Formats: sequence, C-alpha cells, structure tokens
Amino acid sequence: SRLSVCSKLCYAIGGAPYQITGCAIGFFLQIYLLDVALLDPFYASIILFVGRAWDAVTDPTVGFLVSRTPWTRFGRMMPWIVLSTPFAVLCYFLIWYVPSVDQGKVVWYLIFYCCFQTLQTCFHVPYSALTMFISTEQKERDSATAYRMTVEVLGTLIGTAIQGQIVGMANAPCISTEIDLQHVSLQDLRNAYMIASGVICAIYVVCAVVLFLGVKEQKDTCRVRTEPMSFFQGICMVMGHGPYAKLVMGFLFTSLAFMLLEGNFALFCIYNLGFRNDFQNVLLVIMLSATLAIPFWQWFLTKFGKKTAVYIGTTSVVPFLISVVLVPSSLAVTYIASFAAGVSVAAAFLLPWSMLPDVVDDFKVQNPESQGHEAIFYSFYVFFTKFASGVSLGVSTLSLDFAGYVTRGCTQPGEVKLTLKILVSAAPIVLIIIGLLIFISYPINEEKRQGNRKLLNEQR
Amino acid sequence: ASKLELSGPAEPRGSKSAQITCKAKGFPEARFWVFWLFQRAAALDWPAANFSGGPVQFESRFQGNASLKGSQAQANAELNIGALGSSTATYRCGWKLANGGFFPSWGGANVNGAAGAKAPAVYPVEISGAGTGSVTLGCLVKGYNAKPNLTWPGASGALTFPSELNGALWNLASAVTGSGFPSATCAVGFGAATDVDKKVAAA
Amino acid sequence: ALDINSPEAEKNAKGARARITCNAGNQVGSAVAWFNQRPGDPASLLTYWAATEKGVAGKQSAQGASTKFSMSSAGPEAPSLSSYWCLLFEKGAFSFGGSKLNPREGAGPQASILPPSADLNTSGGAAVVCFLPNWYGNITVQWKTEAPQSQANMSWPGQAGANAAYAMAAVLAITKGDYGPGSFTCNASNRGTGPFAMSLN
Ligand SMILES: CC/C=C\C/C=C/C/C=C/CCCCCCCC(=O)OC[C@@H](O)COP(=O)(O)OCC[N+](C)(C)C
Ligand SMILES: CCCCCCCCCCCCO[C@@H]1O[C@H](CO)[C@@H](O[C@H]2O[C@H](CO)[C@@H](O)[C@H](O)[C@H]2O)[C@H](O)[C@H]1O
Ligand SMILES: CCCCCCCCCCCCO[C@@H]1O[C@H](CO)[C@@H](O[C@H]2O[C@H](CO)[C@@H](O)[C@H](O)[C@H]2O)[C@H](O)[C@H]1O
Ligand SMILES: CCCCCCCCCCCCO[C@@H]1O[C@H](CO)[C@@H](O[C@H]2O[C@H](CO)[C@@H](O)[C@H](O)[C@H]2O)[C@H](O)[C@H]1O
Ligand SMILES: CCCCCCCCCCCCO[C@@H]1O[C@H](CO)[C@@H](O[C@H]2O[C@H](CO)[C@@H](O)[C@H](O)[C@H]2O)[C@H](O)[C@H]1O
Ligand SMILES: CCCCCCCCCCCCO[C@@H]1O[C@H](CO)[C@@H](O[C@H]2O[C@H](CO)[C@@H](O)[C@H](O)[C@H]2O)[C@H](O)[C@H]1O
Ligand SMILES: CCCCCCCCCCCCO[C@@H]1O[C@H](CO)[C@@H](O[C@H]2O[C@H](CO)[C@@H](O)[C@H](O)[C@H]2O)[C@H](O)[C@H]1O
Ligand SMILES: CCCCCCCCCCCCO[C@@H]1O[C@H](CO)[C@@H](O[C@H]2O[C@H](CO)[C@@H](O)[C@H](O)[C@H]2O)[C@H](O)[C@H]1O
Ligand SMILES: CCCCCCCCCCCCO[C@@H]1O[C@H](CO)[C@@H](O[C@H]2O[C@H](CO)[C@@H](O)[C@H](O)[C@H]2O)[C@H](O)[C@H]1O
Ligand SMILES: CCCCCCCCCCCCO[C@@H]1O[C@H](CO)[C@@H](O[C@H]2O[C@H](CO)[C@@H](O)[C@H](O)[C@H]2O)[C@H](O)[C@H]1O
Ligand SMILES: CCCCCCCCCCCCO[C@@H]1O[C@H](CO)[C@@H](O[C@H]2O[C@H](CO)[C@@H](O)[C@H](O)[C@H]2O)[C@H](O)[C@H]1O
Ligand SMILES: CCCCCCCCCCCCO[C@@H]1O[C@H](CO)[C@@H](O[C@H]2O[C@H](CO)[C@@H](O)[C@H](O)[C@H]2O)[C@H](O)[C@H]1O
Repeated sequence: SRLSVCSKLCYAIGGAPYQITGCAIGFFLQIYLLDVALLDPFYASIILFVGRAWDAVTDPTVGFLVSRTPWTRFGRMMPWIVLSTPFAVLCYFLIWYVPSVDQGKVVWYLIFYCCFQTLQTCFHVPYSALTMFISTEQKERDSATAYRMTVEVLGTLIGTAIQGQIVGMANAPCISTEIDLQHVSLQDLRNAYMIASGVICAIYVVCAVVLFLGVKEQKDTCRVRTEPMSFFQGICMVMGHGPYAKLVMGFLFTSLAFMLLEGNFALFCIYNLGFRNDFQNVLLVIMLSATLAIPFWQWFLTKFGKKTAVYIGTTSVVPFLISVVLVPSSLAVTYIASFAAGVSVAAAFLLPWSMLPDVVDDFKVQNPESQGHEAIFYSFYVFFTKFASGVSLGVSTLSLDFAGYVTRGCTQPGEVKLTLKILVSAAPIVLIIIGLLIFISYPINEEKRQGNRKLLNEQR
Repeated sequence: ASKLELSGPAEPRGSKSAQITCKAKGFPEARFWVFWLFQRAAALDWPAANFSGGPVQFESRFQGNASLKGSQAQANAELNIGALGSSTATYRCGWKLANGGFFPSWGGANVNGAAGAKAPAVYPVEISGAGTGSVTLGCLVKGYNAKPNLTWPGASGALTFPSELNGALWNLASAVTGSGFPSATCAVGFGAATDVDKKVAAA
Repeated sequence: ALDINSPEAEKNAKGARARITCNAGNQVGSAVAWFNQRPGDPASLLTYWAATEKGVAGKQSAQGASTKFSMSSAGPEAPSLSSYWCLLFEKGAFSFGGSKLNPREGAGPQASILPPSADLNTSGGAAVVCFLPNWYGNITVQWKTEAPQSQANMSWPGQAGANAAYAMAAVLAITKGDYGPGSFTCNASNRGTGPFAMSLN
C-alpha cells in the first residue's frame, strides 16, 4: 500500500501550472505592461511591485488558513485547489487582457494581478502541504518531491517556450520618436498574448483535473501533526543559527540578482541587443541551457565539492554579464552568453538546495528540538525573495520611467539603455558579489564538518 | 506644477531674427524634450524639438529657418527664427511625456513679421437714404499696425469684424443695428495715443 | 510624415452628441492624441493613446483602432464648443489635423450696403462696405460695378454668443480716379434660394 507511480506523476503534474504561470509572468509581464498594454512605466512599476509583494504577503496568511482548514469528505487540500482553480484561471486570463477604459487600467491590472496571486497561493500552499498527506513513509514523500521538482523544471521550460513562441510569432509596429528622426498590428500582438494566456489556462485546468483525480489524502488525521504556531519563535531560532542565516542570506541575494535578470532581461534583449523579434528564442536558449546544465552541476557538486560549486556557479555569469554590455550586440556572442547564463541560473537555483540538508543536519545537532526548520527556512526565503524581487522590479521600471523609456520605440534614448545595462550588468553583479561574500563566511566548510555532524546524527 | 512661461509678442521687420523664450518650471527641464509649435490662424505645424541636455531635432521645412537652444542653468528653452515674411503666427512650447509622444502642458506667444507703425483713420460709414424699422450703421477703421478696441456708447448690438491686411496696414469694420437714431458715435481703442471718437451723421 | 486628416473642419452640435473623426494616412497603431483649444488659449490635452483621458470631464471619450479614430462628446456644453486637434505619436515628424464645433440655428441672411464717406473721399480713397450681420451657414458676396469685381477684402467673425449666427464684412477699395463705373451692387448668396442685392448709385 505505497504511493503508485501514476499517483506520484499526477502529484508532480499538478505542480506544473504554478511554474508555467510564474515564468510567463516573470519573463513577459514587463513587456506586456510597458509595450502591449501601453502603460506608463510608473504605473507598470506600481503594478509589478504590488503584485509581487502581495504574493509574498498572501503566502503565510493562506498558509495559516490552510493550517486551520478542517477535514472534509474530499480532503483538507483538495477543496482549496478545486474551488480556487477556476477563479485563478479567470484572473490569469484577465491579467493579459487589455480593457477598453478611459482611465484606470492600472487599477484593472492591480486588481487582477493581486487576485490571481491570491488564488494561485490558495492553489499552491495546499498543494505544497499535500506532500505530507499522500503517504506516511518518508521515502515516498521524497520520491514525490523529486517527481515534483523534475516536473517543475519541465513546466518552467514548457511555459517559457509556449509564451515565447506564441507571443513572439506575431510582431507589432514600433513607434518612432525624435531620437529616430534623421502586415502585423498591435491588436495581433494582443491577440497573441490572449492566445498564450488561454493555452496556459487550458493547461492549468487540465493539470488541476489530473491533480484532483490522481491524488488521494489517506486522511492522516493528524497522526503526528502538531499546531506548531511557533512561527515567530521558529524564525527567531533559525536566524539565531549561524550557518542557517548565512545560507538564507546567500541564497536570497543570489536569487534576487537572477530574478532581477529574469525581470529586466527581455527589455535588454529588445532595446540593447536589438532582438525585437528574437528575444523569445534567447529566453528559450537560456532555459534549455539550464535544463541541460542541471546534471552538470549535480556532477560538479559531488566530484569537486559543493562549496567550490556554489562559488563558481555564482561567479560564472559575471564575465558574461560584463560581456553583454561591452560588445556591439553580436548575434553569436549573445547566444553564447545566453548558454552561459542558463548554466549559471541552473547553478544558482540548484546548488543551495544541495547545501540545505547539511545545514538541516547541523541545526539538528545544535538544537535537538526541531519542528519545522526545513519549512521555516523555505517560508522565510520565499517571502523575502518574492517581496524584494517585487521591490527590485518596481525600482527597475521606475528607473526606466525616470530615464525616459519610450512606449514601444524601436530605439531607446541613451539614458534608458544605460539604465538597462546597469540593471543587467551592475546591480545583479553587486547582489551576486554580496551573496558570494556571505557564502565565504560559511562555518560548515562543506564536508569538513558535515560528516562529523552526520556522526552526531548517528550519535543522537 | 509643470508650467512654461513664454515671452511677450514680438514685431520683427521683414528679415530680422526673433528669439522666443520659455522659462519652464515645475519639472526637471533636462529630462524632457521641449517642443515648439506654429499656428498661423490655421492648424498646428511642428518646427522642432530640443532635448535640454542634448540633441536638437528639426522638421525638414524649418531646417535653416529655426534654431532651438536650451539653457539648463536657467531652465530656459529658446527658439531663434531667421529669415521671415510669412512666419507671423503663434508659437507654443509644449513639453513631452517621456514615454508617449504627446504634449501635456503648453505655452503660447505671438510673432508678427510686418513693418510700419501708423495711427488709424476712422470713417463714419452710414446709410444711403433709406430706413425701415431697425437700421444698420457702421464704422470703418483703416490704416493701423496694432490691436484696437472699438466701442460704442452703451449700446450692445454691435458686431466688430476681425481685422484684415491691406498691403502693410490693418482694416477693421464695425456695424450696429439701432432701431431709433437720435445720436450715435463710434469710438476706437487704439492704445498708441490715438483715441479718436467720431459721430455718425445722416446721408 | 504621416498625413493626419480631419475631414469636417466645422461641426454642428447643440446638446446631443458630437463624433469628431480623424483619419491617418498610415496605420499609427492606436497612437492618437486629442487636444482641445479654446480661442486665445493654448491647446489643452484631452486624450492620449486614442482612448485615455488626462484629468478631464468624463463626457469626452474617444475610440479608434487603426487609421480610423473618433472622439465622442456625449454631453456637449458651452465650454466644449472649441477647436479640436488630433496628433499622431507613431513617427518622429508629428502632425495635426484641425477641427471645430458649432451650435445649430435656423437660417435667414441680412445685407446692407454703405457708400464711402466724405472724409474718405477727401483723402484720396473710396471704400464701399457691405455688412451681412446675421445668418447661419456659409455665404458668398459678389461686387458688381456694372461688372464683376475681384479686388474686395472679406472678413468673417466667429459665432455670436446669444444669436448663434455668423456675420460678414466685404470692403471694396477703389481710388477716386476709378470711381466712375456707374452703380455699385453687393450680392449675397446664402441658402435662401435667391440672391440679396443691395445697390447704390
Ligand atoms: C527549464 C529550466 C528551468 C529552470 C532554471 C534553473 C533551475 C534549477 C532547477 C532545479 C531542480 C530543482 C529546483 C529547486 C527545487 C524546486 C523548488 C523547491 O525547492 O520546492 C520544492 C521543494 O524542494 C521545497 O523544499 P522543502 O523543504 O519544502 O521539501 C522538504 C520535503 N521533505 C520534508 C519530505 C524532505
Ligand atoms: C505528461 C507526462 C505523462 C504523459 C503520459 C505518460 C503515460 C501514462 C502512464 C504513467 C504511469 C505508468 O505506470 C503504470 O501505468 C499503468 C496504467 O495506468 C498502471 O497499470 C494499472 O492500470 C491499468 C489500466 O489502465 C491496468 O491494466 C493495470 O492492471 C494496472 O496495474 C501501472 O500500475 C503503472 O505502473
Ligand atoms: C475562493 C478561494 C478559496 C477556495 C477554498 C475556500 C473553501 C474551501 C475551504 C474548505 C471549507 C470546506 O467547507 C466545509 O464544509 C463542511 C460541510 O460539509 C463544514 O465542515 C464541518 O462539517 C461537519 C459539520 O457540518 C463537521 O465535521 C465540522 O463541524 C466541520 O468539518 C463547513 O461548512 C466547512 O468546514
Ligand atoms: C478560462 C479563462 C477564460 C474564461 C472567459 C473569460 C472572458 C474574459 C473576456 C473579457 C471580458 C471583460 O471585458 C471587460 O469587462 C469590463 C466590465 O464589463 C469592462 O469595463 C467597463 O465596464 C465597467 C463597469 O463598471 C466600467 O469600469 C467601464 O465602463 C469599463 O471599464 C471592460 O472594458 C471590458 O474590456
Ligand atoms: C495598493 C496601493 C494602491 C495604489 C493605487 C495608486 C494608483 C491608482 C490609480 C488612480 C486612478 C484610477 O482610478 C480610476 O478612476 C476612474 C474615474 O476617475 C475610474 O474609471 C471609471 O470612470 C471613467 C470615466 O470617468 C471610465 O474609464 C469608466 O467609467 C470607469 O473606468 C476607474 O474605475 C478607477 O480605477
Ligand atoms: C526537453 C529536453 C528535456 C527533457 C527532460 C525529460 C526528463 C524525463 C525524466 C528524466 C528525469 C531525470 O532525473 C534525473 O536523475 C536524478 C536522480 O538520479 C534526479 O534527482 C532527483 O533524485 C535525487 C535523489 O534520488 C535528488 O537529487 C532529488 O530528489 C532529485 O533531483 C533528477 O530529477 C534528474 O537530474
Ligand atoms: C503538463 C506540463 C508538463 C508536465 C511534464 C511531465 C513529465 C514527467 C517526467 C517524469 C519525471 C519523473 O521521472 C522520474 O523521477 C525520479 C526522481 O527524479 C526518478 O525515478 C525514481 O522513481 C521511480 C519510481 O518508480 C523509480 O523507479 C526510480 O528507481 C527512482 O530513481 C527518475 O528520474 C524518473 O523515473
Ligand atoms: C489546449 C491547448 C491547444 C489549444 C490550441 C488552440 C489555439 C487557441 C487557444 C484558445 C485561446 C483563445 O484566445 C482567444 O484569441 C482571440 C484572438 O486571438 C481573441 O479574440 C479577440 O480578437 C479580436 C481582434 O479584433 C478582438 O477585437 C477581441 O478582443 C477578441 O474577440 C480572444 O479574446 C481570445 O480569448
Ligand atoms: C502545449 C500545447 C501547445 C498548443 C499551441 C497552440 C498555439 C497556436 C499558435 C497560433 C499562432 C499565433 O498567432 C495567432 O494565430 C491566430 C490564428 O490565425 C490569429 O488570430 C486570428 O483569429 C482572430 C479571431 O477574431 C481574427 O482577428 C483573425 O482571424 C486572426 O487574428 C492571430 O492573429 C495570430 O497572432
Ligand atoms: C478534460 C481534460 C482534463 C483531463 C486530461 C486527461 C486526464 C489524464 C489523467 C487521468 C487521471 C489520472 O488519475 C487517475 O485517478 C486514480 C485515482 O483516483 C489513479 O489510481 C491510482 O491512485 C489510487 C491510489 O490508491 C488507486 O486508485 C490506484 O492504486 C492507482 O491506480 C490513477 O492514476 C488514474 O486512473
Ligand atoms: C534596488 C535594486 C534595483 C537596482 C536599481 C539600479 C538602477 C540604477 C539607475 C541608473 C541611473 C542612470 O544614470 C543616469 O545617467 C545619466 C547620464 O550620465 C545622468 O543623468 C543626467 O541626465 C538627466 C536627464 O535624464 C539629467 O537629470 C542630468 O542631465 C543628469 O543627471 C545620471 O548619471 C543618471 O541620471
Ligand atoms: C503602492 C505604491 C505607492 C502608492 C502610489 C504612490 C504614488 C501615486 C501617484 C498618484 C498620482 C499618479 O499619477 C502621477 O501624477 C503625474 C501627473 O503629471 C502623472 O504624470 C503623467 O500622467 C500621465 C501618464 O502617462 C501622462 O498622460 C501625463 O502627461 C503625465 O503628467 C504620472 O502618471 C504619475 O506620476
């Protein structure tokens, strides 16, 4: 009576819409708001910051509400998913819809972005908590989490490819300004965005049906569950731990730099590298390079140590981020740096998760009482990364507004391109250097104490 | 708030050069393109635009005629106009939204490229020996080079037609629909010390 | 330079609705601004991106997708009877069209001819003045000094605030030497199925 392979596959497939919608939004929402939705970059900055901060705000509140959810005849998590998915796909389709209003499009995008983030949180937090209810054996939970991670990577690739190849296929006319002084329509581009959103919503509904049908609950009846309302106390205990806090800050910064790149990289490809009709292929190349480089980094962390792996993975993108702003936008150099940046994205979003179980074991050795540190760490990390990535994206789009970013444009002023080169080349490098300096102060010192901590894990 | 204060009206003579100014305030002038317009009793033309911290971009019609300058230490945007003759118009100084390309705030200053300065001549044009109920009297003002203000003594039935060029001077007409005719006089409003008021007689 | 074109340079509307149409010679991709200029005042922005207001009364909405744009006033008041312009912000050389609103009235013109005065005759001149004070529409003035004349200067005011009717002044300037061609007639042609002739001898 174990978890079947079909049940684990359905549970993993249920985790694909979150990655698809998140990658589509995080790669193309700035392009949609600034160019397709014809918004002032002040309003686009407001919308991006408020949506990506309301996601972080909704994560623990909906987490607590799910922790207070009683047991129904369908489950503790399945009613949330089933009653949240139609409203979530409605709000997602209405994110990428441009209404015909006289004033207050910013309010439309704010309301529907924040409503979609709330409903996607109501989808995901029960779904993330569902790994403790599918089976009681820890090996089955780890296998389900491995399936979920693999299908999350594949969902990232599929969502990026779908949004890029539907959005980018139908181009739109540009807008010449005085910096340029001496058939496809804009409605076709909006229709392409609506088609991509509809396809993503169809995948969302199909995977929701798969997750509902193929996954049971077994009741569990809180066999070993506990209130654990010690959220503030757990946060304080984790931050009081040295290696834990250092891993939190390092990973957080590194992920902040790469989320800044994920936000303001399509604009850099369009308005600095000149890829007005080929930026989607660049994003697809980056995602394929990351998918290819996952086994390379899993090999490198073992054959050469996790510490040196997490150093060179974060420092590998720095020469190429320097290169992409110091060359006259050569077509081959951009693809080579795209492959390198995909390899570094894979390193940055893989290797700290490899480093995490060592710090978990170290915290177990230090504090014998451990009741959620693996989840308290992820909650703190996801909250701070979402909130500060929203802050960074809002500051980026507001700086584009300050620099005089032209809506569409075919050419940006010399100050907007400077801000884009800073937002791709200066601030991500600064954040990566900060994360690297934090990772330098690492008292775990990779395996040199780790097995000894594991020895204490054998002792206790 | 964003505002642009323009200079007063200028009267160049044929082929002089005229420099118009905008003392832009309420916004960083170096961040936005300050434009110019051109309305000679018609729709709006487009002379040029000037980025106050950089390039100047002209329309091909005004290349060599207009020259835009920007003093960022005074937040002043200026237009120097060269050879003239048909550039009598109203020039605007609309700034631009940094993203769209439209003009949110505007100015307005008149340029009159003519020659001469003469005192108006008043002629009391009247009836030709007819009358039926209400009758129309008139007043012709001919030969001036400024803006007058024709008035009547407390009678509000007047129609003062807009002035027109007759050579190098201006001609204007005024009409009044008066029922009874005890006494009527036409008073003009030529500010340059020419305040001649003349009565209207019969025949 | 994209050719922005407003077909009707004069529009009739009293209190019901006005639909000012702008047509572009090239597809601008929904980038059309609408300005409202009152006489003696600079042009004031109303609409941008063909559908977005800028702090203006809600009656002035606007639509349009590609090379066919419209601005609609549904509550047209006395402040709304001004001049309007449609600007394109698709390409660098920006261009405008030009249009204006007017109230609606009936018809019926008037005419009066006035000979030159003795004071003007003394100082070597003779201006014959034809006044057309109250009419609605467009009118044409012809001068006949026993033959058609094409040396007259014509002027028109705007529209009266109360009467809501136009006017016209036609001045025929003739020197004293050429002041013997018989009789001077001013002929007005409006929408009245007949010319109004006022003559002096
Ligand atoms: C197309 C390329 C896509 C992407 C770019 C770069 C990518 C790295 C891809 C990596 C592989 C895994 C990605 C990182 C993990 C996914 C997110 C995540 O990490 O979320 C799931 C889970 O890893 C949460 O961690 P949690 O502590 O909650 O699980 C504890 C479970 N248990 C108690 C039973 C032991
Ligand atoms: C998007 C990615 C997924 C693409 C589609 C992938 C193919 C779907 C199969 C995935 C699971 C395969 O795993 C295997 O599936 C079959 C069919 O359900 C199961 O087989 C089970 O159902 C079939 C009926 O359908 C019975 O005849 C069989 O007696 C029973 O064991 C196996 O117990 C399971 O080991
Ligand atoms: C809109 C986005 C959010 C989507 C998800 C929001 C709704 C899903 C949350 C779970 C609520 C389930 O709804 C639940 O129904 C059952 C009725 O059978 C009731 O639940 C109750 O059932 C019986 C009594 O009737 C008892 O066992 C117990 O008191 C309680 O479990 C409550 O009405 C509610 O707890
Ligand atoms: C699975 C996902 C897909 C499922 C189907 C989803 C279909 C969604 C298509 C978009 C339909 C909504 O379209 C949008 O509706 C609202 C409300 O009428 C309109 O909004 C309009 O009405 C409201 C009324 O309060 C006013 O603010 C104003 O008159 C205007 O904004 C938008 O101008 C219109 O563009
Ligand atoms: C969480 C922090 C939130 C910070 C928000 C800061 C920016 C907010 C934008 C302020 C302007 C938007 O506010 C907007 O005002 C106009 C009316 O004036 C409303 O617009 C409404 O009336 C206008 C006509 O007057 C029409 O477009 C239509 O009937 C309807 O959409 C919008 O429904 C409203 O959304
Ligand atoms: C479009 C081109 C890409 C097509 C990709 C198609 C993938 C189809 C399924 C293949 C999954 C490959 O699986 C590969 O093997 C290792 C295990 O050895 C997995 O590793 C997984 O299990 C180990 C522990 O058991 C842990 O590191 C972790 O739980 C998880 O990463 C990875 O998920 C993946 O790197
Ligand atoms: C709809 C949106 C996109 C959806 C895409 C869905 C594609 C599904 C790809 C299959 C991913 C699972 O791939 C699986 O992962 C786990 C750990 O990672 C590994 O397999 C692991 O579990 C199976 C369970 O029977 C064991 O037999 C195997 O010994 C073990 O290593 C393999 O890598 C791979 O068998
Ligand atoms: C399930 C995955 C495979 C599906 C493959 C089928 C591809 C299409 C997926 C369904 C998505 C439909 O998406 C739909 O696209 C069309 C045009 O593109 C839009 O239709 C739109 O076109 C006109 C163009 O003048 C607009 O004025 C209007 O707003 C709207 O009707 C719909 O508003 C949108 O809902
Ligand atoms: C994982 C599943 C993947 C499924 C992917 C399915 C996506 C299908 C790609 C379609 C290509 C996108 O390109 C889009 O195609 C449709 C179909 O002609 C067009 O939409 C069309 O329908 C609308 C309907 O009113 C009309 O205005 C017009 O006939 C045309 O515009 C879009 O103008 C074009 O921009
Ligand atoms: C309309 C478009 C949307 C749908 C797209 C197509 C959906 C494809 C997925 C079909 C559903 C898969 O999930 C379906 O559910 C049952 C359980 O309820 C699963 O059944 C499995 O889980 C439980 C676990 O105890 C047991 O019943 C059984 O041992 C096992 O086979 C199967 O894996 C599958 O038959
Ligand atoms: C919090 C994480 C997010 C990271 C945020 C990083 C964004 C950094 C913003 C880049 C600033 C761009 O730098 C900009 O360059 C130009 C040209 O030298 C200079 O700006 C210059 O032009 C502007 C006109 O726009 C005028 O105010 C003035 O002439 C001068 O300041 C300044 O140096 C600076 O305004
Ligand atoms: C949640 C974050 C904090 C809440 C938001 C705090 C600030 C809210 C700003 C309130 C007013 C919003 O509007 C603010 O006012 C100026 C007025 O010139 C606007 O300035 C611009 O508005 C529109 C935008 O294209 C242009 O047509 C116009 O030409 C221009 O003046 C800006 O759009 C914005 O900076």
